[PDB]
Amino acid sequence: MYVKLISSDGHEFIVKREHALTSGTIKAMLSTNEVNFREIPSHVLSKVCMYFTYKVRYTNSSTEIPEFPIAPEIALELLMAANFLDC
Amino acid sequence: VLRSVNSREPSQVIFCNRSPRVVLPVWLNFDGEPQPYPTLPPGTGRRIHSYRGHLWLFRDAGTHDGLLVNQTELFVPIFANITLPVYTLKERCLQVVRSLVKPENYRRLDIVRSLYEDLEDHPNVQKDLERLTQ
Amino acid sequence: MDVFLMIRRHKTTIFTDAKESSTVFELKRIVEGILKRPPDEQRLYKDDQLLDDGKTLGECGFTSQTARPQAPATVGLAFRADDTFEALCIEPFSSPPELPDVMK
Ligand SMILES: O=C(NCc1ccc(Cl)cc1)[C@@H]1C[C@@H](O)CN1C(=O)c1ccccc1Cl
Repeated sequence: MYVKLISSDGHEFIVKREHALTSGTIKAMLSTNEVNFREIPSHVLSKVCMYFTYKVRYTNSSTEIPEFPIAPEIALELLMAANFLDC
Repeated sequence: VLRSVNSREPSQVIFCNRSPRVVLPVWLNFDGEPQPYPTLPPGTGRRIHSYRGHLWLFRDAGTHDGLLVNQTELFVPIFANITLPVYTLKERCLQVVRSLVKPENYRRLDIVRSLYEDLEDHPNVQKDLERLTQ
Repeated sequence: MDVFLMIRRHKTTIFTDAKESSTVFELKRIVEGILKRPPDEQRLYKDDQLLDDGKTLGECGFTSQTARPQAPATVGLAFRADDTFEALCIEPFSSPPELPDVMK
């Protein structure tokens, strides 16, 4: 049901498997209930997990989708993580 | 090739920008050429005079980011609800970076060659209109 | 109406949704299913204020306006070491680097 995503600094992120499967890389890595990201920091992986919940909630909606916020400070690193994760 | 039908049949449309972006409406003329129209501020509506069978698309007026209209890419006249798509986290990140860095300076950011080429490959209407031949 | 949360204890963060009408005790049962710890060994917090089991998540401040998908609300978690509860501790996330001159 849930999966553990561990960042470079040991922060464990428990997320629904359906949500983590948004990332094609994670989807592949999950075929284990834990995935270690030796490259992604916590401030980055937390915003990725937020993207997963945002994506699952807003995909095929018909309402009004809000902008996904990204702080300037995280923008570069999040780009590298998103590029790695096929997100 | 992906053009407007010259119906000559008036159709009243209401463009509703249900997005945080400034929308640029783009009409594809009888020759398939994209014709830009006056921009819609963030939460604004506009009663426009169009025609049945005419083709429309909506993009971000500044960055040219793609937008949806009634959950799809193209609009054929009536309510035209312009919304943000759920962009990928990669596209969203590229958008933010592009909005903070001058095109010339993209080569100065400490990232992989692929990402430099991803930033350089700006959203374009002509490029989109070509992807819509498949 | 759903609400979006980050349930946080030490270096552990659970990402879940719940109804505004869901009670604090019902959230404890969600944590129980994940962290394998009973509600009686659990303590939940909003901004370091201990939440009552019978109170709804809306009454506890988690609403559609505050607990969004892209920006979830934080619920603090603490476990009992038999007896006595451990002090609430949430390890802060890693710090981002100094913004590049090129992106300032
Ligand atoms: O211009 C037009 N309507 C006025 C208007 C003003 C401002 C805004 Cl934001 C939107 C609409 C229409 C729309 C399109 O079908 C184009 N069109 C025509 O009246 C037309 C018809 C045949 C050939 C060429 C043209 Cl321009």
